[PDB]
Amino acid sequence: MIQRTPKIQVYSRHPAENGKSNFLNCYVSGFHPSDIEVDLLKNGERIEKVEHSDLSFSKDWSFYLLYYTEFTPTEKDEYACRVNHVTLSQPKIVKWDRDM
Amino acid sequence: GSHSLKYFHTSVSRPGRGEPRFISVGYVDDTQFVRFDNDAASPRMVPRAPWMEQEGSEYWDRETRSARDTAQIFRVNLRTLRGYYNQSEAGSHTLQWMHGCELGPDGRFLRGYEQFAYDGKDYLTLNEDLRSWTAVDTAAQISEQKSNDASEAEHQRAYLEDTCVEWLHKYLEKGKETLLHLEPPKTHVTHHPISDHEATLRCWALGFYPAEITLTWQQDGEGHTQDTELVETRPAGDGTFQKWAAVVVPSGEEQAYTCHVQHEGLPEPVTLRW
Amino acid sequence: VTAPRTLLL
Repeated sequence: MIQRTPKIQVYSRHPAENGKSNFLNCYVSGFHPSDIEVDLLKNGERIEKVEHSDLSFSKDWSFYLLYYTEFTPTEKDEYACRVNHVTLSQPKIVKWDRDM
Repeated sequence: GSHSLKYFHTSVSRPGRGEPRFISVGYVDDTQFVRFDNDAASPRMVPRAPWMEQEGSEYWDRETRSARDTAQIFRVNLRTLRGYYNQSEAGSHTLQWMHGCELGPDGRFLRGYEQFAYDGKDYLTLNEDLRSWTAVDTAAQISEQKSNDASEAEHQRAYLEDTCVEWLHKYLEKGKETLLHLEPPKTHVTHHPISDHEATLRCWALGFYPAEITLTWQQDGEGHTQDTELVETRPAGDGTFQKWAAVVVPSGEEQAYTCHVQHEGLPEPVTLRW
Repeated sequence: VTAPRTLLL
């Protein structure tokens, strides 16, 4: 039994352009086992209708998935990704920062 | 060039809800083109690329059986392993298998490989010569002899050596466009000051394909500063990738720094300055 | 194509 904690990166498809439509991404990787919970958040609320890719893993056998949804950056709206996994005491939330 | 045809299989046992989950995703270097998901609304092998749509029933049916049969053996396998480890049937476990073949820049077989892992760890690896196995555990040894007495490396080698290379060829062809097309990195630096006397410089590479890329921050000649924070290359979500390197600089000194960006889709390296 | 047969462990 080996466990690896997820690495998270919240980040949009195209550079953040207030009012300009985009795509919000939560990229989770390097985790084991493969059971993971990922939610996209909009001002604390969980965004419905999010999407993700096909489970896959990398050379060190760790898994990775991309969760995403279409969205529109705003200077006020607060976005985040919330992740859960056995290796985590409690869900981890990482905020989108258009600078990353 | 240089190419690889590779598959990744995963089986995860599901205590309460019977039959384990079996996923299978195939790749022609960096581009997923098929997948089988016994969970999916269609437990069949489906194309994940569009250049694959031009494929006839025979293929899909055949590959659907293959994945189904693997799912089956993998279910047997997960049982056996639960045994070798004297494990309760009430917990979940993962059997993973990765296998692939590679071509020489010269277009023929280069190397082939194969490996299994259980609960996240190496378990049985097919050796370089492709005629032997290396257990990694002692349970794995039983799997190892079982394997040799059965002659599995033999089969695996054939596949790995012909079949695999032969089809990679055919896939490269049917993916002429997509596959052989490189997309260079849109690039740029950004300034985000930390203290009264220093800021962060962030070199950005966006929209590139394939994913191999190299970002380096060097100041006026010599290389690599005290701190280059470099995020794991990531997927944009459109086929392309993104990546960035950051370094902390004393205000004023911002052009003592230059970022170099390397990428196959670039006739030549690119330098950026804030 | 995936490999025709898998190892029985």
